[PDB]
Amino acid sequence: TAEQVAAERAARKAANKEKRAIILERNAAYQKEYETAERNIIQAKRDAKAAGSYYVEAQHKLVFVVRIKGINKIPPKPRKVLQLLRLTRINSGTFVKVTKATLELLKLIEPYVAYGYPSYSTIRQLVYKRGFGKINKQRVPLSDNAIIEANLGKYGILSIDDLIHEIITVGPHFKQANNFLWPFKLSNPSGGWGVPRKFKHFIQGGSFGNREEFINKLVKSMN
Amino acid sequence: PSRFTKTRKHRGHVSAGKGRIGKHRKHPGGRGMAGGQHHHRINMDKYHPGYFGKVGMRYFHKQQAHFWKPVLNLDKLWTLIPEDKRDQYLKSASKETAPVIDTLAAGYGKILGKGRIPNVPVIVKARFVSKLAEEKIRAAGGVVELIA
Amino acid sequence: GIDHTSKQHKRSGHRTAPKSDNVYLKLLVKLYTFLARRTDAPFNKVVLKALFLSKINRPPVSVSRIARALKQEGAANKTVVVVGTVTDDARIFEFPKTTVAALRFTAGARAKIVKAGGECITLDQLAVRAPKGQNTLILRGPRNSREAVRHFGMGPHKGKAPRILSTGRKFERARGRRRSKGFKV
Amino acid sequence: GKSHGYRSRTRYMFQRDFRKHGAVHLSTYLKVYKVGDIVDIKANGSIQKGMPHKFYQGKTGVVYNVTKSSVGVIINKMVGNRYLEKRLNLRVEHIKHSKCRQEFLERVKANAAKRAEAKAQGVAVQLKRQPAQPRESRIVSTEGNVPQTLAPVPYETFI
Amino acid sequence: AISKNLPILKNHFRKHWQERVKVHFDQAGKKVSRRNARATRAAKIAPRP
Amino acid sequence: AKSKNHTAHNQTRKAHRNGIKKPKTYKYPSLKGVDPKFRRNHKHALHGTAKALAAAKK
Amino acid sequence: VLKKNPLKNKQVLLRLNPYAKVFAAEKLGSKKAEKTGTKPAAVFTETLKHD
RNA sequence: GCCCUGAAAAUGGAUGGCGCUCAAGCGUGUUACCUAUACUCUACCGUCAGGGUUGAUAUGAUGCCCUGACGAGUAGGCAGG
RNA sequence: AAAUAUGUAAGAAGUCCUUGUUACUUAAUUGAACGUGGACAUUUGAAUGAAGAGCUUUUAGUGGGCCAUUUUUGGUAAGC
RNA sequence: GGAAUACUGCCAGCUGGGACUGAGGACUGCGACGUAAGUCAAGGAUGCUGGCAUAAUGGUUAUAUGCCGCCCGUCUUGAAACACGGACCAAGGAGUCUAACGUCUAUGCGAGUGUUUGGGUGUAAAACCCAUACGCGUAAUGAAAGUGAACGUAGGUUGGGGCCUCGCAAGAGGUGCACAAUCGACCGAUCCUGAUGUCUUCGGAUGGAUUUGAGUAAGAGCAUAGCUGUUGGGACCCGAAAG
Ligand SMILES: NC[C@@H]1O[C@H](O[C@H]2[C@@H](O)[C@H](O[C@@H]3[C@@H](O)[C@H](N)C[C@H](N)[C@H]3O[C@H]3O[C@H](CO)[C@@H](O)[C@H](O)[C@H]3N)O[C@@H]2CO)[C@H](N)[C@@H](O)[C@@H]1O
Ligand SMILES: NC[C@@H]1O[C@H](O[C@H]2[C@@H](O)[C@H](O[C@@H]3[C@@H](O)[C@H](N)C[C@H](N)[C@H]3O[C@H]3O[C@H](CO)[C@@H](O)[C@H](O)[C@H]3N)O[C@@H]2CO)[C@H](N)[C@@H](O)[C@@H]1O
Ligand SMILES: NC[C@@H]1O[C@H](O[C@H]2[C@@H](O)[C@H](O[C@@H]3[C@@H](O)[C@H](N)C[C@H](N)[C@H]3O[C@H]3O[C@H](CO)[C@@H](O)[C@H](O)[C@H]3N)O[C@@H]2CO)[C@H](N)[C@@H](O)[C@@H]1O
Ligand SMILES: NC[C@@H]1O[C@H](O[C@H]2[C@@H](O)[C@H](O[C@@H]3[C@@H](O)[C@H](N)C[C@H](N)[C@H]3O[C@H]3O[C@H](CO)[C@@H](O)[C@H](O)[C@H]3N)O[C@@H]2CO)[C@H](N)[C@@H](O)[C@@H]1O
Ligand SMILES: NC[C@@H]1O[C@H](O[C@H]2[C@@H](O)[C@H](O[C@@H]3[C@@H](O)[C@H](N)C[C@H](N)[C@H]3O[C@H]3O[C@H](CO)[C@@H](O)[C@H](O)[C@H]3N)O[C@@H]2CO)[C@H](N)[C@@H](O)[C@@H]1O
Ligand SMILES: NC[C@@H]1O[C@H](O[C@H]2[C@@H](O)[C@H](O[C@@H]3[C@@H](O)[C@H](N)C[C@H](N)[C@H]3O[C@H]3O[C@H](CO)[C@@H](O)[C@H](O)[C@H]3N)O[C@@H]2CO)[C@H](N)[C@@H](O)[C@@H]1O
Ligand SMILES: [Mg+2]
Ligand SMILES: [Mg+2]
Ligand SMILES: [Mg+2]
Ligand SMILES: [Mg+2]
Ligand SMILES: [Mg+2]
Ligand SMILES: [Mg+2]
Ligand SMILES: [Mg+2]
Ligand SMILES: [Mg+2]
Ligand SMILES: [Mg+2]
Ligand SMILES: [Mg+2]
Ligand SMILES: [Mg+2]
Ligand SMILES: [Mg+2]
Ligand SMILES: [Mg+2]
Ligand SMILES: [Mg+2]
Ligand SMILES: [Mg+2]
Ligand SMILES: [Mg+2]
Ligand SMILES: [Mg+2]
Ligand SMILES: [Mg+2]
Ligand SMILES: [Mg+2]
Ligand SMILES: [Mg+2]
Ligand SMILES: [Mg+2]
Ligand SMILES: [Mg+2]
Ligand SMILES: [Mg+2]
Ligand SMILES: [Mg+2]
Ligand SMILES: [Mg+2]
Ligand SMILES: [Mg+2]
Ligand SMILES: [Mg+2]
Ligand SMILES: [Mg+2]
Ligand SMILES: [Mg+2]
Ligand SMILES: [Mg+2]
Ligand SMILES: [Mg+2]
Ligand SMILES: [Mg+2]
Ligand SMILES: [Mg+2]
Ligand SMILES: [Mg+2]
Ligand SMILES: [Mg+2]
Ligand SMILES: [Mg+2]
Ligand SMILES: [Mg+2]
Ligand SMILES: [Mg+2]
Ligand SMILES: [Mg+2]
Ligand SMILES: [Mg+2]
Ligand SMILES: [Mg+2]
Ligand SMILES: [Mg+2]
Ligand SMILES: [Mg+2]
Ligand SMILES: [Mg+2]
Ligand SMILES: [Mg+2]
Ligand SMILES: [Mg+2]
Ligand SMILES: [Mg+2]
Ligand SMILES: [Mg+2]
Ligand SMILES: [Mg+2]
Ligand SMILES: [Mg+2]
Ligand SMILES: [Mg+2]
Ligand SMILES: [Mg+2]
Ligand SMILES: [Mg+2]
Ligand SMILES: [Mg+2]
Ligand SMILES: [Mg+2]
Ligand SMILES: [Mg+2]
Ligand SMILES: [Mg+2]
Ligand SMILES: [Mg+2]
Ligand SMILES: [Mg+2]
Ligand SMILES: [Mg+2]
Ligand SMILES: [Mg+2]
Ligand SMILES: [Mg+2]
Ligand SMILES: [Mg+2]
Ligand SMILES: [Mg+2]
Ligand SMILES: [Mg+2]
Ligand SMILES: [Mg+2]
Ligand SMILES: [Mg+2]
Ligand SMILES: [Mg+2]
Ligand SMILES: [Mg+2]
Ligand SMILES: [Mg+2]
Ligand SMILES: [Mg+2]
Ligand SMILES: [Mg+2]
Ligand SMILES: [Mg+2]
Ligand SMILES: [Mg+2]
Ligand SMILES: [Mg+2]
Ligand SMILES: [Mg+2]
Ligand SMILES: [Mg+2]
Ligand SMILES: [Mg+2]
Ligand SMILES: [Mg+2]
Ligand SMILES: [Mg+2]
Ligand SMILES: [Mg+2]
Ligand SMILES: [Mg+2]
Ligand SMILES: [Mg+2]
Ligand SMILES: [Mg+2]
Ligand SMILES: [Mg+2]
Ligand SMILES: [Mg+2]
Ligand SMILES: [Mg+2]
Ligand SMILES: [Mg+2]
Ligand SMILES: [Mg+2]
Ligand SMILES: [Mg+2]
Ligand SMILES: [Mg+2]
Ligand SMILES: [Mg+2]
Ligand SMILES: [Mg+2]
Ligand SMILES: [Mg+2]
Ligand SMILES: [Mg+2]
Ligand SMILES: [Mg+2]
Ligand SMILES: [Mg+2]
Repeated sequence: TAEQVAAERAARKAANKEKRAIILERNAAYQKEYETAERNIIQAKRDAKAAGSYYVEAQHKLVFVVRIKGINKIPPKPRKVLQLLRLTRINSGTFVKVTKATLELLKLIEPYVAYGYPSYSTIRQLVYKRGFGKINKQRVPLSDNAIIEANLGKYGILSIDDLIHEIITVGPHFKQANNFLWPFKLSNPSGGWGVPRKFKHFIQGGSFGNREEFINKLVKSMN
Repeated sequence: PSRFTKTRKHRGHVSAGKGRIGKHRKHPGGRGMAGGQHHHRINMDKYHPGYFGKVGMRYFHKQQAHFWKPVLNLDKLWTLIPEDKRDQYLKSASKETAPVIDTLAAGYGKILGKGRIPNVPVIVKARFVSKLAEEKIRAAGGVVELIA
Repeated sequence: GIDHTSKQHKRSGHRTAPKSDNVYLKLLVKLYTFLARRTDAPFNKVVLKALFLSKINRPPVSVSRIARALKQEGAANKTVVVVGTVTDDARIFEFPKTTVAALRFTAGARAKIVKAGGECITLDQLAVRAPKGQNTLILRGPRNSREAVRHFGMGPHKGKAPRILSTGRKFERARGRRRSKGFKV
Repeated sequence: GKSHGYRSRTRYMFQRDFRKHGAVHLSTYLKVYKVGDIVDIKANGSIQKGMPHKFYQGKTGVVYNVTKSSVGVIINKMVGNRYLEKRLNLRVEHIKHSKCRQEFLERVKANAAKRAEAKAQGVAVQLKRQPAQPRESRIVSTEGNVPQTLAPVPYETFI
Repeated sequence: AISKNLPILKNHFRKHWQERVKVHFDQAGKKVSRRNARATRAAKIAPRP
Repeated sequence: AKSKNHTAHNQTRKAHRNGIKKPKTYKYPSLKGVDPKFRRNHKHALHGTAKALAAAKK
Repeated sequence: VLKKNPLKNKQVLLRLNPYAKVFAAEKLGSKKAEKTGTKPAAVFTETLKHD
């Protein structure tokens, strides 16, 4: 027996050493993938400026929604929507793929949430610290890519940065990659909400709405 | 027994299980079958349709056993022949020595037509047999003998 | 606070062990609980669940119901399993051989099973002969043949039968039972 | 006293349209309805016989029967909490031919013909519909269009 | 009154029935004494059956 | 004395607890309310197409 | 038994994403970028600064 | 706009109270700060769910062990005591 | 002639090809249903969610209600 | 013209101060630093030093202080109420038993079931034992005279767990009990058709039918028992004016 189990271990130890090589491969390739893309966009603006024209950016495909309202006294149609977006608890948030299907699920929910367009960090630090996943109910922390690979592996996505990539880049399996993610339980903003009163719209009084890029300063302080 | 009964569970709660608003009074709605035509109408139709009125014909001094006709079917039949002999009689299949089954003396006296029987023949001693019953006994090569 | 999308601290409707105290029944469960867990056999799971059923859910499987099931094509030799008691039926005549693994067999059932040269297996014996329950044909008695299930859902125009003590004429055939007295159902 | 009879409140509802009245044209009578047809229900006041109750106006159902002058339509209405199954015997003047499903057939059929294009080539199918999308980056030319700059207008009374 | 779905019963107990009620507690002694009553007949009656 | 008359208040609420169900459809629906001399002739069209498979299989 | 937080606790930062070692070694959160000389079209400063 | 007149009721009295006049007032802006049975992290009790386990070697298989979520309540129901 | 609210569809119980039955139907191998045998899956034919889906029996209490925003009737109005 | 600076944002950049927590209890995991031996902060606190038995510390209790806290019970949309009962204490004090029942459950036996009216018997109201009956079930349906459940492996189509065949699998094919939808057959009732025969009015073959039933279609029931629910009972307890 002593050789037999040693064969499983010595090979599995080597299987992992190589399974970790697949990762360093990808994440370094992911690092370039982002570094070029933002550099592209940053340049295309300048070119168009030199040409006389204007670079109009692609509208955002990805949005992060944290529900800032309690669970009390909510009208049914918003109430049902918040459940379908998986925000049933205050100060919790999920990712949403922006499409005129879900776009109407927002804006109808607008009274009860603040949201916007999350940065790389914001997603990375959200998944690293608060990242959990759903396995037969069972909210499970992602402490190991093995957990992810065991579940999201059928889609690719064997890393934790494979999850992050599949989220920020949206892409083909974003439905299940995002649905795998348990909704994010967040603390109240460290340092306050910046407003006096939350439930005026961001444009007027602050919070409660689409604050666009300003969701990052908020979500990061709620993390 | 009492120790199992829910009214021991209710000791300490005002009003047993009976409610604060409606309590438990003496006879709201009236005793017994009262008001079946009025406030209990909805319950008498629906769960007891036909309950009210008359239908059909009376019978004075009617005595049952003028009517006594315990019903037996070819579905059974052969049960009336004890178990062991039932074998060898089925094995025989004879028109010469064939088993005699007296239904009236067996607790019966109308033979009906439900279900198949073997080709083994039977002498059916009975009263009041159904048309399809007999004809199925003719398929086994057997007869019916009316008696009283 | 949570806005709950389903009811908290709800228990699933299914039993766990039986409600019966029979110490032998409790052992057969201890067997087949173990079986269903450590095998791939789905049959053991099925038998395990059926061991908790209540006498209303384990209606008698008649021998003729066993016989006709052996007349099924391809199942002819299989050892049939009934997780409840088995009854004798005089209505048949030529009854085949097999072997029948059940909880209980009525005296007529047992003795007439063997007259055709067959065994009455008891469920642990069946477990040892067939640990994965292979080449087994599971049989169920009718549970909607029951008396009480005749009166269920008694509405107007439902053609069901009413709870009734005596019966004849004079009993619930007049007003509402015909167009001639009131209405009909 | 309250008044709840069959056609109450239907005044405007069962009216024929402004400058459409009289006899109903022949397209209505010349239409064929077999079982399974999905039909929209709208009553017609000119025809009193075999017309829907005012409830089913606007509802759409699947015809379960075909008779001489009428088609039985099975419709689903809610009472309390459930939908029971209503079946109406309605004449053809009150029956439309529903365009709800009609395009779905023209969808499936176009889907099978685009399947042969992945059979004869092997490219990816993209059969199932996708909702409208965020759009994309573009460049807007200042050539021949230079932004003209506006301010808000003052207040002045127009009467 | 009248509720749920239950057969209609007829219970004739409006009459002071609790007055005329016979338990048989004596079923024992009305047998033990029904025997001894027969036993000593045949005694007194001598061989006759 | 005088009291309330009618309301629909809270009824949508009660009817959404267990409520609103669905038509619970099956394939092969009931034929209730179909032309009699269809459902008459339809019996014999099926009565006859039975023998067709009471022959073919042999 | 205890969730540890890859944003701190370097060990789990390396347990996931082994690329972290490279990223640190290479700076790369501080990465400089190639300098560009592009200048905007004089129409664009006409509109921008206009009125 | 702010203020003033318009501006009359019965025990003594109420911007909550003292009292405040470039306010401790009114409009507006910007930050810091205070603290709910709410949010985040963790320990513990219970409830529900999923998983492992007498192959054992004692002393409980109604057990033992692992995991996740949840916890307002009158009338009322049921359970375990 | 809106806004809001509202019925229906978005598939394998699908889309088709063939041709057996009948007492219905047609000028009629015309139809109508219901079958026999056969063509096609991989985004299987919108999004989102699902703490599992369906089913059955039984039985408590309740059957005076009131309040806020909004739509709204009577009333000069009302803590009507 | 070349910077600087602000502002916003990123770093898997480096560091200082404070606070709360230390669940678990041999090893199994994933890792990182390693040329290696090996080391670690890597699936939950260890190392070190000191302090305490006239006692540190912890429980209770009284008092004080900060903040808080209206009288319960009841009816009620709403009670601390200027609504009702209650000055105090002990003892007593209210959903019972019965007959007939519904669902459910446990049990015995099972096309059957029920010893206890009675008899036998006895260590004598027990326990043990047993004939004939009777009750309910095994047939329904008509008001009634009556008639009385297999065209078909006791049917057809669609589902279906398990079992079976090939398949690593994924699937596929086969059998398909309970059960669901639906098309049929069967028994009775209703309407229609009315044969061979007959003593001429009897007999009712065969064949139909948007009609009907608390039916049939390889039985489930009978019995003792528990909670809960029904009705009759004084009927949860106490209470009329009356007759
Ligand atoms: N239907 C007439 C007959 O009724 C009988 O009824 C018996 C049971 O149904 C009845 O049980 C009742 C129950 O119906 C009722 N809903 C609850 C009550 N607790 C039960 O009563 C039972 O428990 C009490 C309390 O210890 C005992 O004192 C009593 O003797 C006992 N039978 O006890 C009856 C015997 O005293 C039998 N069902 C049967 O012989 C026959 O059907
Ligand atoms: N493709 C293999 C299949 O195996 C089947 O039989 C075996 C298993 O596949 C089957 O397992 C269960 C099944 O009992 C139950 N009724 C349905 C369940 N989904 C099945 O489970 C199957 O699917 C689940 C989920 O994807 C997997 O986790 C599991 O590994 C897989 N066997 O039960 C058998 C073992 O207990 C059948 N023979 C047939 O369908 C086919 O051969
Ligand atoms: N089994 C014991 C016997 O049961 C009898 O009752 C059974 C039958 O005899 C009784 O049927 C009656 C019958 O009593 C009477 N003499 C003739 C009457 N036409 C029958 O009625 C029959 O048709 C009617 C509809 O017309 C149905 O409601 C009824 O269920 C059916 N049995 O209905 C019972 C079956 O459901 C007697 N009630 C009883 O005294 C006797 O001991
Ligand atoms: N702190 C008192 C201030 O006055 C408010 O209350 C004021 C009003 O209630 C009251 O006004 C009444 C008016 O209703 C009624 N006609 C009677 C009386 N003559 C008026 O009084 C008024 O007098 C003149 C205007 O008339 C004002 O200059 C004066 O400030 C005001 N008190 O005079 C009160 C005192 O001024 C509030 N108590 C409070 O919110 C506010 O801070
Ligand atoms: N979405 C596709 C679905 O396919 C379904 O089809 C399923 C069933 O109809 C079909 O079942 C067949 C059955 O028709 C036939 N009469 C018997 C055969 N053994 C079954 O086969 C199936 O079940 C067996 C047993 O577990 C498995 O071993 C086997 O893998 C499986 N194909 O197997 C399919 C599942 O594998 C249905 N048509 C429907 O729900 C739907 O169209
Ligand atoms: N009435 C008897 C039945 O007649 C059926 O045939 C009748 C129709 O069903 C059959 O029509 C078939 C149809 O069955 C099938 N499912 C579709 C096919 N397109 C039809 O074909 C029809 O259309 C084509 C042109 O399109 C004509 O050339 C042809 O004559 C016509 N019958 O043509 C016949 C008259 O229209 C079948 N022979 C059979 O099911 C059965 O014998
Ligand atoms: Mg957008
Ligand atoms: Mg989401
Ligand atoms: Mg969009
Ligand atoms: Mg702070
Ligand atoms: Mg604030
Ligand atoms: Mg402030
Ligand atoms: Mg922070
Ligand atoms: Mg924080
Ligand atoms: Mg107790
Ligand atoms: Mg209590
Ligand atoms: Mg108390
Ligand atoms: Mg109470
Ligand atoms: Mg009290
Ligand atoms: Mg109660
Ligand atoms: Mg009370
Ligand atoms: Mg009441
Ligand atoms: Mg009567
Ligand atoms: Mg909580
Ligand atoms: Mg059946
Ligand atoms: Mg049935
Ligand atoms: Mg009917
Ligand atoms: Mg009865
Ligand atoms: Mg009349
Ligand atoms: Mg009448
Ligand atoms: Mg009116
Ligand atoms: Mg109009
Ligand atoms: Mg119009
Ligand atoms: Mg007319
Ligand atoms: Mg009144
Ligand atoms: Mg009022
Ligand atoms: Mg009222
Ligand atoms: Mg009124
Ligand atoms: Mg419920
Ligand atoms: Mg933990
Ligand atoms: Mg004053
Ligand atoms: Mg003052
Ligand atoms: Mg103030
Ligand atoms: Mg002062
Ligand atoms: Mg002052
Ligand atoms: Mg102040
Ligand atoms: Mg100010
Ligand atoms: Mg400051
Ligand atoms: Mg707390
Ligand atoms: Mg468990
Ligand atoms: Mg609770
Ligand atoms: Mg609760
Ligand atoms: Mg409670
Ligand atoms: Mg309570
Ligand atoms: Mg306890
Ligand atoms: Mg043909
Ligand atoms: Mg999902
Ligand atoms: Mg109820
Ligand atoms: Mg009620
Ligand atoms: Mg009331
Ligand atoms: Mg009011
Ligand atoms: Mg008020
Ligand atoms: Mg006011
Ligand atoms: Mg220069
Ligand atoms: Mg320059
Ligand atoms: Mg900066
Ligand atoms: Mg460093
Ligand atoms: Mg510890
Ligand atoms: Mg290691
Ligand atoms: Mg190294
Ligand atoms: Mg190494
Ligand atoms: Mg090493
Ligand atoms: Mg020490
Ligand atoms: Mg102290
Ligand atoms: Mg106080
Ligand atoms: Mg009171
Ligand atoms: Mg009062
Ligand atoms: Mg009041
Ligand atoms: Mg109340
Ligand atoms: Mg009021
Ligand atoms: Mg009070
Ligand atoms: Mg007062
Ligand atoms: Mg009072
Ligand atoms: Mg008082
Ligand atoms: Mg007083
Ligand atoms: Mg007193
Ligand atoms: Mg007093
Ligand atoms: Mg005192
Ligand atoms: Mg009972
Ligand atoms: Mg004695
Ligand atoms: Mg008997
Ligand atoms: Mg006949
Ligand atoms: Mg025939
Ligand atoms: Mg069938
Ligand atoms: Mg099938
Ligand atoms: Mg596979
Ligand atoms: Mg006739
Ligand atoms: Mg016939
Ligand atoms: Mg039966
Ligand atoms: Mg119960
Ligand atoms: Mg009194
Ligand atoms: Mg008196
Ligand atoms: Mg009087």
